[PDB]
Order: sequence, then structure tokens, then C-alpha cells
Amino acid sequence: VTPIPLPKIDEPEEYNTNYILFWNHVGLELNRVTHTVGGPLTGPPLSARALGMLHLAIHDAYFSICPPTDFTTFLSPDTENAAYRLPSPNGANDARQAVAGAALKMLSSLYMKPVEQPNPNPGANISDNAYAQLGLVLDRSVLEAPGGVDRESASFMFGEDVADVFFALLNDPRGASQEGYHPTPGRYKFDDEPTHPVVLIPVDPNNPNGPKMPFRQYHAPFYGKTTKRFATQSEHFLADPPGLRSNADETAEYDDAVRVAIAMGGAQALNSTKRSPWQTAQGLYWAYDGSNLIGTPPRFYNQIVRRIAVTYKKEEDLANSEVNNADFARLFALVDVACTDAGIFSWKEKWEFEFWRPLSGVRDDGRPDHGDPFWLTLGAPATNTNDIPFKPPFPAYPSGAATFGGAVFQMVRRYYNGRVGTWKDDEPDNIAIDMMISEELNGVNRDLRQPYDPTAPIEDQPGIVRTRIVRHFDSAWELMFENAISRIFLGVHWRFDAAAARDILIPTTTKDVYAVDNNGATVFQNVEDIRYTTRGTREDEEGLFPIGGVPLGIEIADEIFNNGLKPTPPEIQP
Ligand code: VO4
Repeated sequence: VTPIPLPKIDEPEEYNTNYILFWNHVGLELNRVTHTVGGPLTGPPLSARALGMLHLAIHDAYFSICPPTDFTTFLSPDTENAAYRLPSPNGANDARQAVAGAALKMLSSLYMKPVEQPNPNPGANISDNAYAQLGLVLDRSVLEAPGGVDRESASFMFGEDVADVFFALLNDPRGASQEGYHPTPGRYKFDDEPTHPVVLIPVDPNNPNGPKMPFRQYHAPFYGKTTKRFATQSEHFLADPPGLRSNADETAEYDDAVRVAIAMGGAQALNSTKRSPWQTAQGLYWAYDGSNLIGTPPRFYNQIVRRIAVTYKKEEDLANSEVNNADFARLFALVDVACTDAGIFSWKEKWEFEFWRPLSGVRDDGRPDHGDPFWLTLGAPATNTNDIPFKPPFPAYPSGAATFGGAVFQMVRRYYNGRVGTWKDDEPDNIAIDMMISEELNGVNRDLRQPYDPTAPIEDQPGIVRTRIVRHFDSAWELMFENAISRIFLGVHWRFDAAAARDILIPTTTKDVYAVDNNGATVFQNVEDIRYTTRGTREDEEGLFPIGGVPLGIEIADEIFNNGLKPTPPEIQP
């Protein structure tokens, strides 16, 4: 197969001289490649899970050889339960090779062709080319690994054993299974996307030009309720969204949300769209919608975290500093585990409520003075492709990206508190970064005139180039905020999918109705003023629960960090 020419990453080449960062990078490369060829572990929740598994293996492999002081390994060597028992180094003392072994074994197990039975049903959809393309990435990473790879070393072999334990423990082969699920139409109810109601997929993936068959995808409807959690110590729930169950009476919030959805997330040339050019940029910047050569949101969050890590590293030598290695190893384990669990819980709630997307809500509203039967959103950008392909659909509430961001950035905050500065766990931090470029707006990627050619580099393919925008952020609190609201600008999520409207919008004298500027564009509170404290009720449970994905993510990250990254007790696993 012809190797896919991957575009250059906007990041200092010095980063990959550190082996921890190098392996994180390989995981990121596999993420973007798998979404380009349609391989395994695609979609938001599962792509996050792969990174969580990769980093847990690296974490325990490294720390087994170089024991930490203020914490321990995820699994222990003395665990009576064999499934949770970590292997012994027994002489192995080369952390570099141990990490290499863990990373390579995990990634290979995750992306290899499931010949061992799983080929049927599960893998029966992924082409052999998809597997070959992924194999290529793994093959060249071995050649690029700083310090080389020695598969004959006891240390490498030890890393491999660590990976085997984690893979056997946390891999969910049936992850995105939709077998048996069917939408339950009605008001507020999720259903097939009116702009992409069906997909024509080949009967034989290895014969893409042969007969096709209509298919209706539903992205992982059972994953959230049945999959094994990583480090969360309890179940997390959200308040009922406006219009459903206990909050069925919040019609003022719902109606105003529809109003805002139309003005802020409609297609650019619609007379009803009030979103500014700058807000459109903010919307695209955080997208990462499983596009060709781009991948999913977890990949971008990792790109951002890489810069933060290097920017605030304790020692200057990226290559030979054990302090830096331990630092990066611990940080990424925490960040990616939180990302994995955020994906589990956002998906659980998504499919629990089955709340419809703004597109369907506005079109099927039914009230002449509220809806727009012909409304169109700016939508999630279909980057490096000539059309808007069918992307696996899933409910709106809560926003997956909002949740991912909440967990990832709150984790970064908890981890760097006292070091970069000092702040309350629920107040803005000072973790600033600059020269942060999104692959959605990097002056290289584009919207093609013809179908993507996997044999040619992106710059040689005709299309409209995405403007290059270099950003600077004042804090992780800001990153978290913008990442969440960008979804409103895209028109893919309701305001409450991100967080409680009262916590992010400017209120008026009318309850549940928020302010807009001269142009009719919604006004947001200053990032420094934002506090996610507004809560709501649940019909099935007593108490007050958070509203939206950001609060959920923060809640998840705080719990994992407070417990010091400990395995979810098996007694509470599904
Ligand atoms: O990925 V959302 O679920 O944030 O569109």
C-alpha cells in the first residue's frame, strides 16, 4: 500500500527528543491516520480510551523501574487479583526501553488486525489497507525512537508484559456496538440527522468499488453504561436538560436556547446568522471532528498539553532529564485517564437522555414563530475532503468536547497548582501559552475541490486553504471555556450542552433570556468571572446535579486527582 503522506505538525522538533513525548506523538499519529483510513478506535470516546491505555502502560512501566515518591503505580505487583497484578522488573533497569516496550505492545495490540476471532463482526468492516497504513506508522516510529528500540532487552520485554496486563484489563472490543438500538422519535428526541440520514457503505470493505448497502450508524449507544471505567470512584450524573423530565417546565430556557442556536450557529450566508467572523474562527479552531489527517478532539487536547508540559518543565534538557520524564509520564497518565473517563460519562448521559441536536430541534420545532424548517448550521468542518461526509451520529446533551475539555484542563490545573502559580480549584489559573496553532486553521489544511487523494500530500491537492491563526491563551480556564462555546458557534450543541446558561451568558431582566449586542449576537461573561456553580434536578434521583459537559468534566478530573489516580474498584464496575 502507498504510505499516506502526513503533513507536518506545528510544534518545535525538540519535543520528540524526549521519549515520553515521542510515544505520545506516535499515539497521536495513529489517531489521525485511523480516522483517515477508517481503521479501529475511531470516534470521540474510543479514541480517548486508546490514549488512556497507552499512557497507563507507559506510566506503570516507567515508574516500576524508577519508583515515585509522592504517589505509586496504577496497579501493584502484590495485587492478589491477577487481573490487576503488575509484573515485576526483576533486574530490568532501562526505563527508556521499558517505556518503548509498553508503548509498542499496547499500540500494536490496539491497532493490529484482530485475526484472533475478533476479525468476524467486530473487525468485519475495516479494510486490510486500513490495517496496513497503521502498521506503517508503527514501523517507522521504531526507526525514529530517540535512543533506538532494543526488542531483545529485558527492559523492553518487561514493558511488553506491563502492556499485556493493561490491554487485557481495559480493552473493550465491542465498544461502538449499536446492535439492537433504534431511535425513539418524538419531541426532544434524537434521531437520524436530516442532512445525513443514511450512508452507502460497501458490502465488502476490501472491495470499496463494488456493491454498497444503505446503513444507519449510531455511535456507541451502549458503551457508557457497560464499559469498564478507568479511575473514577463513583458514577456521575447531570441535571435533566430543559424540556425533559423534571425540567420539562423550563420552556423559557428552551425557547431562548433555540433563539441563540439560530443566531450563533447558522450557516454563514443565512440572513438569520449573527455570528461574527472572529466567532466563526473560534468555532473551527476547536473542531477536530474526525477529519482526514486531523483526527478527533482528544488529539488536539494532547497537542495543547504537550506545549504546556514543555513550557512549564522543571529542567531544560528534554532529552536526558529524568525529572522531565517522570513529570511528563505522570501528567499524561492523569490527563488521558481523565479524558477516557470523561468520554465514558458524557456518552452514558448522552444516550440516557437522547436529547436532539439543534439542527433537528429548530427544523422540527413546529411553532411557525420559533422554528425554521429549512435551517442549516455552520456545522462541524469536513476538513481535507470535498464534501460533508456522513459522520456517526449521537445525542446532544451533554457536549462530548465540553466534557473532554473540562476533565483535561481541570486536571492540568490541579497538577500545576502551586507550581505555575496558586489558585483556588474552582477559580481561574495563570497557565498561559502562546503560538498555539490548530490544524483546522493552520494555512495548510483545506476544503478540497475533489475527493481526498491518500497518495498525495495535502498541499498538492486543489482546495480552499484554511487561514493560519496563531493563538495565545491566558489560562487553562480560558481554553476550557472557549473549547466548550465553540460548539455553539458551530451550531452542533445547545448552550446547556456546554454548561448552565446562567454561568456563561449575560443575563437580562427577563429570567432565562440572555443579552445580545447591537448585531443580535449573544454576549458571554468574562472568562475570569465564570464559575460553574448553577445546578439542576433529576427526575430519577434526589439532589442537585451539574448542568452541561464542562461541570461534568471538572467533577470527574477532581475525583481522579483526589484519589491519586487509583483503579475504579471492580465492585462498582458495570
Ligand atoms: O462532540 V459534541 O458531542 O461536543 O458535538
